[PDB]
Amino acid sequence: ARYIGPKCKLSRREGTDLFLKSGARALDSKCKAENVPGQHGQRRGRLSDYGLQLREKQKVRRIYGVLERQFRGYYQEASRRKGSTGENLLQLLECRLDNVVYRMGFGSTRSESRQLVSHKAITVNGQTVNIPSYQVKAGDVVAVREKSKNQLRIAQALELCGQRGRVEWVEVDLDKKAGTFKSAPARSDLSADINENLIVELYSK
Amino acid sequence: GYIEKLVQVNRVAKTVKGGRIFAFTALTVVGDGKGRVGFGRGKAREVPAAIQKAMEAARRNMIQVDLNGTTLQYPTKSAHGASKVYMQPASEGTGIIAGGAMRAVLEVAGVQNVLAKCYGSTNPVNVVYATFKGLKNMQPEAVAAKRGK
Amino acid sequence: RTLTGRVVSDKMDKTVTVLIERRVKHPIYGKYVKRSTKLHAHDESNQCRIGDLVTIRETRPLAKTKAWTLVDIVER
Amino acid sequence: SMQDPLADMLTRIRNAQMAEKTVVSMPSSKLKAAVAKVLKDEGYIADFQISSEVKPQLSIELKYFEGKPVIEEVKRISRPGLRQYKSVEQLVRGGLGVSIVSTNKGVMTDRAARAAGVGGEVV
Amino acid sequence: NQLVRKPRKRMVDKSDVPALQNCPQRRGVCTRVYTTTPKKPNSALRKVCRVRLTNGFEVSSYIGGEGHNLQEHSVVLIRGGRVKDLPGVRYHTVRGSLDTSGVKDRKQRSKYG
Amino acid sequence: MVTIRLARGGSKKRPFYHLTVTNSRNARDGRFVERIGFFNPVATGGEVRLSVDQERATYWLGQGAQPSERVAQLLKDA
RNA sequence: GCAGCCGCGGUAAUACGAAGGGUGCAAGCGUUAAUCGGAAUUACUGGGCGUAAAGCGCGCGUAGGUGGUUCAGCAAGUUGGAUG
RNA sequence: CAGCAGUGGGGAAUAUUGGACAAUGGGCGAAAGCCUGAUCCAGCCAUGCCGCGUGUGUGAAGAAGGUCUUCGGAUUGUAAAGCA
Repeated sequence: ARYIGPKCKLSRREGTDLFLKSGARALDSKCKAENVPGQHGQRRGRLSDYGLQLREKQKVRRIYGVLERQFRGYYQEASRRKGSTGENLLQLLECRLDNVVYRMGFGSTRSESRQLVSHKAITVNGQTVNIPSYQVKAGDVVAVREKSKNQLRIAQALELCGQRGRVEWVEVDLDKKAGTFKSAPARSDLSADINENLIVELYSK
Repeated sequence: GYIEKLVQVNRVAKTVKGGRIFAFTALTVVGDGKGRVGFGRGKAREVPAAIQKAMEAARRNMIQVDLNGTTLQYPTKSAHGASKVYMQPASEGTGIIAGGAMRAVLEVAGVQNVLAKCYGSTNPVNVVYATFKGLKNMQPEAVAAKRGK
Repeated sequence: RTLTGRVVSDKMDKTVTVLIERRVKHPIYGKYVKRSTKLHAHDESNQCRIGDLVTIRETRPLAKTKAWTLVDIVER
Repeated sequence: SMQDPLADMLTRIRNAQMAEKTVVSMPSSKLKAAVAKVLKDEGYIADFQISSEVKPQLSIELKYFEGKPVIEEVKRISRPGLRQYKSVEQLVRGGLGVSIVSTNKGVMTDRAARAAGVGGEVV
Repeated sequence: NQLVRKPRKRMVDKSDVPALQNCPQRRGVCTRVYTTTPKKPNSALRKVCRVRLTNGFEVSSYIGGEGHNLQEHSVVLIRGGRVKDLPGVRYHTVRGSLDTSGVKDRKQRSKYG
Repeated sequence: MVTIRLARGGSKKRPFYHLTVTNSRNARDGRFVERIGFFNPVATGGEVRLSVDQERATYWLGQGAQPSERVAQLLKDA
C-alpha cells in the first residue's frame, strides 16, 4: 504494497481533494497549501497531454489505492468486457470491497477502509472477506462482523455519510451496521474532476 | 472551426552574406468535430506569430467531410508524394488508433473510430495532405448510380 | 480408389510407370502450380504403352517401390 | 502478345473515364464481356449493343455522372496468380456495387449462395 | 512466378556481441589492464581491460567504476554493451564479482552505507 | 487389460479425477482411449461429484474392461 | 566520468560525482542476453529498378510460365452441401 | 545414475544422500498383504504469476534538525510525538 507515509503531500499535485485526510473537516487549510510538489514548484509551464495522461492515471490510482500491477489488470478486464472501457475501468474500481466500505460509510476513508476490511471486520454474506480487492456483485450485503461494532471509530466514521453527500446506489441500516450493494454506479454518479478516457489515451504510448 | 490543434513546428533556415537567417514553420489543423477540417501552414521569425498564420490559413480552405457518424464511411487509402495513408472504420469502443499527424486531422473531423496507418513517408506535411485527400473523397449516399444501394 | 495418369515408361517387365499431375495452390503465393507424382503400377498382361491414359488403384506391395496396380486403360 | 482480354475491357473503360470519351468500342467476347452487362446493370444503363457479325465489337456507352465519372477504380483482375478464387472471403469495400465474379455457372455478385471468380468495383 | 521459383529469403541479423555466445554474462581473465583514448570529439583516459574469455575468445571490456583495482590477472565477469567513444570495444566489466568500491551512493554496481 | 481408472487432474491437495479408459499399461495421466465423466472429491455447492456417463461405461464393461476398485465402487453410485 | 541514440564535460554543470527534496513502481527494481513488433527493412497480403541500390551488351531459343475467338462435351482446378 | 537423492567437473546459472505407500496407478497374490524415488507429499530458491502485509473521515503546536532570502517567504503543506 500500500502507499503509506505523508498524505498531506499527495493532494497538491493533481489538484483536487482526493479524500486522503484524518478527521472531521474538509480540504486544504492547516497545511498552508498553494503550491506544487517538486524540486522547485514556484514557476510552471506546459500542462499538456502525456504528463496529464499520466496525471490522470495517477490521480485515480491514489484515490483507490491500487498499484499499477492491479491497475493495469483493470485495463484488461475493461478491454475484455464489451463497450465503453473508460467506464468499465471505473465500475471495477467501484465494486472494490475496501471502496464499498467507504461508499457504505462504515469506514473513515479508503485507507482506513482498506485497513478495516483487512483486520477481518467486514463480512459480505455471513462470512469473512479480508481482501480489499473483492469485487462485489449487484445485490450483496456488505455487513460488519459483530466483534468490531463497539469500537467507536467505526460509528464515528458514519457521520460524513450525510456530510459528503448521499452516495445513492447503496442502502445502509445503521442499527446493525449492514449495507447492501444495490448496483454498480455508471458515469454520472462519479465525480467529474476525472477524465475517464485519458487513461485509454495512456496505453499505447 | 473551433478545436484548432497544432501538429508540428520546425526551425528552418536560410543563408545570406551574414549567415543563417531563421524562420519558424508551423503546421496546424483546424476543425469543429462535425466534419469540417482545414489544415494550414505559416511562417514567421517567431514561434507564435507563425502558429497564428497557421491558424489563419487553416480557417480558410476547409472541407466538408462526408462521414457516417463518428466513424469513417469505408476503408480507404490515399497518398500524396511518398506518403501513403490507409484509413478504415472501427466499431464503437475503439478510439483514434492511428497516430501522429493523422491523429490530429482524424480528431478535429469529429471521427473517433479510425484505425488508420501510414506507410512510406512519415513527414507530417505530406501525411496531412494524404489524410486530407482520403477524407475529401468519400460519399455515403452520393453515388450517382441511380439505386438505393 | 483411383488415380489417373499418363504412362511415361514401359521398359520394365510387368511394370508400368504413370505420371499423375495435380494442380496444387502454392502455400504462400497462391499460384496454382503443376506438381507431379511418378508411381509404379503392375500391368501383369504387360500391355500398357508409353502415352496411354490409364487408371490405377492401390494394392498390397507387389515389389519394393511397387504398390499400385493397373485397373483399366482409359484411352490410348 | 495480348493475353488478358477482360483486363483490356477494364482498361479501355478506365482510360476513357479518365478522358471524357463518350463511347468505348472493343472486340470482346462472350459471357466475360457480359461482365459489361453486370457492370452496366448494377450501375446504370447503356445501349452496350454487341454489334457486328464476325468481328462482334461491343460498345459501352459510358456516361459522366455529374461532374466527374463514377468509375474511380476498377481493375482488380486475376490473370495468373493475381487472383480471387474465394469462398465467401470476397470484396466488401463499401459493401456496395461490389465485385464482378467470373466462374463456373453465371456472372453475378453477392446475391445467391456463394462461389467467387474476379472483376472489380464501380467506385 | 519469380517468387514461386525462388521465394523471398529473409536476411539474418548477426549479433553485435559475438563472444558470450547467447549468454548474458561470461567470465574471463584479464590479460592486460590499460587506458586508451576516446574517439575524436571526446577526450579522457579511460580504463579498459583486455580479457581472455573462457570460450577462448579475447575481448576488450570497459571498467565503468570511478576507480578500480583489476590487477592484471583478475577474474572479471563481462557483459554486453558497447562504449561509443572507445573504438572497438563491445563489453562492460560488471562491478561486483571482484570489486565495487568508492562512494557510489547513487548505486549499482556499488557499495552500501 | 483394458481398464477404467482415475486420472489426477486438479492441483495440490485439491484432487480431481477423470475416469479414463486406458490400456492399464499406460501412465495414469496420459494416453487414454476415451474419457467417460469425471469424479471430484472436494466438490461443494454447484460442483458435481460424478458424471459417470453410463452409456459408454456400459460399452466398455461390455467390451471387457476392468474397473479398478474405486471406479468399481463409483459405478455402484447409480 | 557519463552515454541506447542525439551527445555531456575545457570555471556559475538541470547530462559527471552530491544531505537542503521527489517522479516512478514497489518485494521488488534496474542492465545484460535472446525472441518477435515498430520494419511496407524480402513487400503473399504489402516494395522497388532514367538519375538514390537495382534492366543482362544484344539476339535467338530448351524447359517452364502465360496465351485471341466460337459451339460442344468433359469435370482435374473452382464452387455448394453432406459424412468421417 | 540419460531412475531418485547426491557428488566432484564444466558454466553466467538451476534444489534435499528427505516422508509415506494414506490417495490415485502399476506389479505379483485366492485373499491377507508385499513391493513401487511411479506417485502423493515435505525441504531449498522472489525463478515466475497471483494475492496480502506496515492504525485515525483532523488541528498550528507550522518543534526541531534542512535551507535560501522571495531576510515577512518558499520548503516536509487541512502531518505526527496525544488516541476512543
